[PDB]
Amino acid sequence: VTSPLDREQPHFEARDLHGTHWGRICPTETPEGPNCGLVKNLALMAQI
Amino acid sequence: MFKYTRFEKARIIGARALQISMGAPVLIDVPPGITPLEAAILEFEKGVIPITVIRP
Amino acid sequence: FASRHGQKGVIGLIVPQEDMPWTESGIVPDLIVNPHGIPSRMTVGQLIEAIGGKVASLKGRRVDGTAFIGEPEEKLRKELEELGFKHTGREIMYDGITGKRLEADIFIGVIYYQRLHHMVADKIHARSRGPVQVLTKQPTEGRAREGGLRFGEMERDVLVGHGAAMLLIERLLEESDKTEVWVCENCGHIALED
Amino acid sequence: MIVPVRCFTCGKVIGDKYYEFKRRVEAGEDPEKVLDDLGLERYCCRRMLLSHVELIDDIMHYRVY
Amino acid sequence: PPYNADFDGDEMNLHVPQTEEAQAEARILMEVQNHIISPRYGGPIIGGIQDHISGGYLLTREGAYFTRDEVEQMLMFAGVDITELPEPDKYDENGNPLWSGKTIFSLLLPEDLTVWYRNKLCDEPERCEALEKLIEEKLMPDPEEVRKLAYDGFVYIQNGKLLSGAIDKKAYGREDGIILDLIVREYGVERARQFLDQVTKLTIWVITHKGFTTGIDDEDLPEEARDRIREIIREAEERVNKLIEAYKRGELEPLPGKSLEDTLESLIMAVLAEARDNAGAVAEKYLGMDNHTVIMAKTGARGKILNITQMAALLGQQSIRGKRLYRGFRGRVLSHFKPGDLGARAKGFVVNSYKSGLTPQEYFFHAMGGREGLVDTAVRTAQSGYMQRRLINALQDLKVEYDGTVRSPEGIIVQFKYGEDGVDPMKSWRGKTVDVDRIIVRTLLKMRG
Amino acid sequence: EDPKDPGGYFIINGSERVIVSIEDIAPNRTLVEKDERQEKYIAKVFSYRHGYRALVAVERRKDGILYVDIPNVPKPVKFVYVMRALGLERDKDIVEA
Amino acid sequence: AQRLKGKEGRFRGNLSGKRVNFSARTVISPDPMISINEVGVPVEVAMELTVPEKVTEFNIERLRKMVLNGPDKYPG
Amino acid sequence: VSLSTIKSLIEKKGANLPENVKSELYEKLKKYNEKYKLTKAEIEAIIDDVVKEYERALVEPGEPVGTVAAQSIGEPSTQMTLNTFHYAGVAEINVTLGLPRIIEIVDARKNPSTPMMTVYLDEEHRYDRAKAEEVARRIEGTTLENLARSTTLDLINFEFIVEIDPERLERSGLTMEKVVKKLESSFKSAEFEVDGYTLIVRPKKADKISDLRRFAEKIKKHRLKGLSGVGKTIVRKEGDEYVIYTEGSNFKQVLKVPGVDPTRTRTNNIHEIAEVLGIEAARNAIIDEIVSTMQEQGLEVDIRHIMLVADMMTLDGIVRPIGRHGVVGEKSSVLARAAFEITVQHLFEAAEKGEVDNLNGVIENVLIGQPVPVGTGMVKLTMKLPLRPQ
Amino acid sequence: VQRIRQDRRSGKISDVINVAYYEDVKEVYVNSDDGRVRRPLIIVENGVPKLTKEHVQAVKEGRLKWSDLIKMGIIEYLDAEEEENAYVAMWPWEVTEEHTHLELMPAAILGLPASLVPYPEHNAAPRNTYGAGMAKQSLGLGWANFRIRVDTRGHLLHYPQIPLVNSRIMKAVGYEDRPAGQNFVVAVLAYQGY
Amino acid sequence: FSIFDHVLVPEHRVLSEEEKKALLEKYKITLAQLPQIKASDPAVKALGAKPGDVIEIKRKSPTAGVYYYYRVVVE
Ligand SMILES: [Mg+2]
Ligand SMILES: [Zn+2]
Repeated sequence: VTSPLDREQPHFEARDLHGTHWGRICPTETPEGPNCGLVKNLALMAQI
Repeated sequence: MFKYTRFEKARIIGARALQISMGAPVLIDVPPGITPLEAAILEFEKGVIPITVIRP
Repeated sequence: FASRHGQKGVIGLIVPQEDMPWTESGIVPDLIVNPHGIPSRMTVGQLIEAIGGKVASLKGRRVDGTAFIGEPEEKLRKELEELGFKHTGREIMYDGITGKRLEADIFIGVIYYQRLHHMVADKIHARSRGPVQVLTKQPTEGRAREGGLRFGEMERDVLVGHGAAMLLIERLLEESDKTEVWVCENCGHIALED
Repeated sequence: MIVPVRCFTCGKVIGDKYYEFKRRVEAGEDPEKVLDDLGLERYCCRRMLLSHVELIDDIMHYRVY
Repeated sequence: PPYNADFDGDEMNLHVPQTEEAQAEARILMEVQNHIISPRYGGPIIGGIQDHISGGYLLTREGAYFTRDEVEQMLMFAGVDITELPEPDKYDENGNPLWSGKTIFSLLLPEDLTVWYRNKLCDEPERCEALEKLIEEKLMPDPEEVRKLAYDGFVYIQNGKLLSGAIDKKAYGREDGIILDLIVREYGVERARQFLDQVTKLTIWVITHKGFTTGIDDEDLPEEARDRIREIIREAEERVNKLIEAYKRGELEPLPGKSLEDTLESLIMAVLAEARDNAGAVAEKYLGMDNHTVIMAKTGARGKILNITQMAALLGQQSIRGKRLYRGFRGRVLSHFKPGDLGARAKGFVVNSYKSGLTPQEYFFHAMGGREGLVDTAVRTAQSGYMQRRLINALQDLKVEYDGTVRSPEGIIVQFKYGEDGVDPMKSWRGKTVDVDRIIVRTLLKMRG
Repeated sequence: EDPKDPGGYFIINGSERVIVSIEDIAPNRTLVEKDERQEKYIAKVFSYRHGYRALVAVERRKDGILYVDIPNVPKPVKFVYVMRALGLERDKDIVEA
Repeated sequence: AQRLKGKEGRFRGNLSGKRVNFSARTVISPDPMISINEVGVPVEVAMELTVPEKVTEFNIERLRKMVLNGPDKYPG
Repeated sequence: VSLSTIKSLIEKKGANLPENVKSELYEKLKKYNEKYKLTKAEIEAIIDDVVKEYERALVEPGEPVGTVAAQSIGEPSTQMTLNTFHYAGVAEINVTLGLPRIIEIVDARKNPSTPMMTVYLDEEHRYDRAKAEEVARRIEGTTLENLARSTTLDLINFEFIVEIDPERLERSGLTMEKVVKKLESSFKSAEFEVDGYTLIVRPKKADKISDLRRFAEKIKKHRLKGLSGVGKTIVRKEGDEYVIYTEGSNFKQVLKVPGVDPTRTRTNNIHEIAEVLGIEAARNAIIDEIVSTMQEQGLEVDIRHIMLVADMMTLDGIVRPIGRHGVVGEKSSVLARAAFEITVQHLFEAAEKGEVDNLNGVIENVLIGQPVPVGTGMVKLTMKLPLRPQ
Repeated sequence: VQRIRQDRRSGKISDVINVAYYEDVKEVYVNSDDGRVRRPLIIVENGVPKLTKEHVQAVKEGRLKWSDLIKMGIIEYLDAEEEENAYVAMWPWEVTEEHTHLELMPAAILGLPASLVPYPEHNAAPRNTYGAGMAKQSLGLGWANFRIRVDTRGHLLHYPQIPLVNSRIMKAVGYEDRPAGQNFVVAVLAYQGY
Repeated sequence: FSIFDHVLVPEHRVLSEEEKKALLEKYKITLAQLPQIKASDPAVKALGAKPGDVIEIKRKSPTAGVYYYYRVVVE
């Protein structure tokens, strides 16, 4: 799952881990570089 | 001389190495197989230097 | 090479078998890691897996390592104690060269390691003369087309900071885009040769 | 793909003992006693038989000539 | 340390100058041994790291002794051109000679070197005070008395003989390598290069053939420490709950902090930080210096006490941007807590340790904590890069003229004497224009000796 | 084909292309945000119809007057002006709504 | 206008910095047995990168021998 | 030997030494001479060694100090936390720290993010805590709504309903009638009905529906008893001296407040110091601020680089930024400015003005491929032709 | 909302309808649109989970499927809206009266690569992130078609091995049929400084 | 109160013509090469200076006890 926001800007609030991600977004798997927090992977127990 | 700064020593050694490479004779006996640059360092360490530096 | 707990590294040296240490029970390590990498990385999971691997191999059954319902560490240490090994997981080894036992007992176990695809055979790159581009006539970019490495602005400031003017000239202009141009001495416009 | 001929660490030939171990452990025997009976004592050898996966059978279907 | 490189997949570029002048400039100006002292703070930068410091401690620790074969082998491995072994120090059982580590180390030092200081391993100031009194009474006390009052924590070298002390990060470390700095300032770059090339190999041999390891039991605290830690955590949680109840009743006294809620959060964070500090104190107290991890942390080779107290006692409090975890559902971070709960655990306090395992909620809180550090580095790199580019373009072409003044390209005089003093920061004594005390002591010891 | 292959990807010109899911704001929902620079309290809706998006915002400035932002309209219009433009001309109607 | 300006524009990134000849890049591995002012170079890189040397009286023998070695033996 | 003899020997030999070197040498010589007996030869040798060390420590002509200073300020910048604590805690005021503070200092923003002042007390009121809050209240600034515990902008009767707590008047030392008379003096045509803990404001324009809440809020906003633009005032004893700290900043006006010691009073607004005290004081202010930040974050940076930066920033009597609108904008060379930023506009402006580039910088010489005038590029060499091989 | 919940759990309407109410503003929200992210939870009624032992036995024997449990009112999906009114119990023994749901398996909150790390709760978060990211770069028998496939690049590991210490999830997701690493014998000590 | 008593304000002094020429000759400079100090500067106003003169500033540096800095007065 990817976010449409531009990577260059900080986006401090967007990159953080929200509390509602529990069970919907993996808390650990994320890229290292500028994509940190803007690229995320579904948790195992997810159902779109 | 009085005192040689790092830049002046580097400049003098470079100029002497270039002159030696282009065909200038060496005023100090050197071991065989040495590169021109190391010949320049040996020449400088011996103390025989033919290039002077101009100060303002 | 890298482990599942985040420890990464490159092979530093390949050692003949007879120079490797060996435990008092007859085990020769496959791979040696540095003890300084454990703290300040804080990966106790690697040590727990090291204990669990040898426990599983001795017991003949695989070990559950699920996130929160896995086998507790204390059970693994007790099982290791029951199989004739120290609960701490340490063993006594002898030095490969001298042939006498080391003063301290050493930690040894079985850990799962993965070989990454960043291999040196695909990263080495050299450029002596090579071809050049069209517009700028500078060396090309990329390993495939015998490109040259990049000497950016930061390297320029570093070379200025050292105070090596002629080295800067040699790295920038002498070996790329040498040119000669005629100019008239009253307009300064580029003189056109015939 | 297929069972290694020798243990990676010490070099004991264990290539011929994999199928016997698999059959015995599948029959119901305790794997520890089976491994002890086969002669494997150091855990470096036991690891190779325990963690091996046979993948030659499901890649044999795709042929290239 | 200069390149800031690690052997975990890093790549480096190599350039070959082609002209003789370029080669001479590279050889004279940019040789590695010419840049041992950093121009940022006037201290050493090319020094020992990790195993060098740890092996130095192992070699020169108290009680370390080496046999004939070990001494000869390590001396040959280091490269020292010795020809006859010194007189044995102690004779063990069966009539075999033994040499202390201090003698072997002192074989690597110059003949005329005298320096004394306190390193990081000091824990009993009284011993250092007594040693300082002995040294200060007369500047050359008899060596036997100093050996009598030896103590790891006061490095003292007398005419190249290591009389008392243990090798630490303060000896030849990356930041405050006193011995390396003294050698490179008083003898020359070549002598410093030789000294470094010998000590690195000797320490590597010591740490390789003596054995050095860390294991799962390096954090095995005894029962008493665990009970104490549980008591501390329970008391802290009770205090936090009392504060919360006082806030709910409205009896809370507003701090100079504008908002009552902010006062409550500040008090809670202070309480939790103090709790973690006390737990770290007791955990550090119950682990001795025989533990290898404690050795690595104390000498500065790798890590710090925070890693030990987080792997042994508890992680502590997780926070983002200096505030407790608050983002999530309405009034609660996770759906597993009741809304409106402000307790310690409900907002991020993790009472478990890495060795004891984390519950899933603590795991999620810790992940939320670490994401902040990751994004922080990611943004900080770019901000720092842009700032450095602006600074470089601003101050690129200033230089020192032949009269000592610093002038702008057009001719404006920026400074009438560089640095107000005229002394290069690289050649300065850790920012001082000149170290008077060291010169006085060195001269006095040299002539009177 | 490998039986373990999960599928769920396209093949375009012999290359396997996968569509990554985009994370967008929920449509046809009102979200109220704070704009302290102009001291305006803004609510935004992204109305969707036949693939077209429409950012419609109603905001209250310091003066306490409500203005509505509509696409293709150069400047904000007063709230009750556009409300009257939708019929519902009587003031009591706006008061009730 | 856009050709001159920008990170990849003419003014910066094209005269300020550029690709260079006689350079190499590869991963780094530790080696404590060499002096601090030395670098271990793969033999393959040495065969490719070259240093022009002018033939003088004191290095005629070595240069002659290395020319005799050809471009396939190492000291060539 | 006698101390006067030591002074004479110091003056006779150490002629070129700096003043601090001479003073420190004299002090240490006195101490070591009283502790241990020293001969004349020993003192002479010590002074000779000190002179030799000072001479050897001098900078080498041609050194590119500017680039070294820039790198020394920039390399540690990748190490401080851009995200600071963001928690004042107790007896503190939150201030931007780390990278953002350094960026704000360098860019010379007209107003900082967290303007915080430091008010050292005079001889009186310094050792007295009660007099310390007296001075604080003399400078502490509070508004009308700040005093009240609760406030209800009553629209039913179109008047003001406010419930003031005793806490604010207790801390500030004020009284209800003081606030009453301040409101009377500040505004007219308002009821300002005096009550115990209540105030009623009902001006004529507030009687209607459309003109009540805004005017009531405006009157409620007014600040009294306080110096303009000053928020909370924390008082804390440092060593044996109480000091004051303030949110907001007004350096021009505070210096005339009784009880303030103008000598040691400082603020974190460099432009304010420049306008009040001058450019030469702003230089020291910048140096001290950068040093404080670097020391606070634990990174060690030599003072000389910050000295160079501050000296360059205040070259024209104005604290200009280092950005495109400041020091870089003042460069005479057109190509140097074009390479940095906004290339096209600068090129066209230079074409209009018909400027001339003399190529006296590093960037231009790099572009044209000629030796830069730093380091080895400034050395000039001559030699005698009739070389004798010997 | 109680009526709609009862109808949803009985099976009268679809299971994609989610209802949440907000007491403070007196609003009721019904969601039936596309693209919501939801997770399953066990319904708790009067402090008693609705999933009993015989249901687990039936699932094990194959007589019952997951869809049947969904349609029986035992397990319901919750989106971010409906979870606002929930009070979930993490463990089966922690269920009390006020709890309305029970977590199925807390170890499943992690992504697919993040489940590879054994004992992931004993590691620092950055190291777990690095390991999860690096699990996607290791070599191994990724797919059985490597011989006849035509990809630009590809790697094959000659002797892959199942991890000795493994989470029970990767046996279910099929990782153990395509392993990507080997089991090493690791010793922790310093050797020659290399 | 005067601004010269503040700790951040170093001493100032107006140079006369003779030492002006001496200083201008010592560094081989003209009046344009010196740093500039504005006329409306509080230090200049306190000293009663006039554009054209140069101000001698005695700095208090941490590295060196005494250091002299000179600035030319402009409007
Ligand atoms: Mg790296
Ligand atoms: Zn084996």
